[PDB]
Amino acid sequence: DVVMTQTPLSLPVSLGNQASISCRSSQSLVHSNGNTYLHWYLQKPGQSPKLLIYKVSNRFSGVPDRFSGSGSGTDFTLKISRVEAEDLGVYFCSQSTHVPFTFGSGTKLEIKR
Amino acid sequence: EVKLEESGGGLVQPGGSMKLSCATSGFTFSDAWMDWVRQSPEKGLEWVAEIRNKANNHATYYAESVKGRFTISRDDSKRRVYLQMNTLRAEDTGIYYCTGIYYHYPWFAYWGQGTLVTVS
Repeated sequence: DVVMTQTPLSLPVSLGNQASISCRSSQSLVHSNGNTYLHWYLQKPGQSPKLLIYKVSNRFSGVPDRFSGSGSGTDFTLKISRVEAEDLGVYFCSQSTHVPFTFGSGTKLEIKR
Repeated sequence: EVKLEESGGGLVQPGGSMKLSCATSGFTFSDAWMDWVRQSPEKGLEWVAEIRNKANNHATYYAESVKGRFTISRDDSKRRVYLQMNTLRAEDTGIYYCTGIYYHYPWFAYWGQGTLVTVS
């Protein structure tokens, strides 16, 4: 299966800071249709993962422009500008180019003072 | 609105059995490929099972770790999908989500709330 890894596991920042998450795949995520099916989810405590960014860079319904996704091939990045309390949670990247679909281990975005 | 809701989770004894259900609405269920994904405390988020639509023989697919113990099934008239778990192991502890392939996104874009399965 395609292995997805995220750096870091825990990402302490200050409110108002930029945070950036790295997501790497063990295999190219470029599908035969030429598109790249790398997605990001955000999960809050006790809730389900919610789709945040899809196909590298597309914002899902209601997702602010402070979130930007980039990257290609096997190497991807989620950038969260001007971190707010509503952004805190665990971010997962995930690939659906290859079957079975697989998930990164997650990155906890948290505030440290 | 796409809606999914899991039920049936709970505390169960190793070797025991448990059936999860998923009630859905808001998309064309007849076309949908439906799935169970779990968030296990050992592996994290991992796909468990898939069942294809009627036009693909309702064919079933499983993760190697549950193959032979779990059965995924669907009721198209009810628009529900199920996961019968047998011979449950400590490994199987986790939050179980139903999701699948429907609406405008051919991946797991919409999940239920999840149901907690605890193997004691």
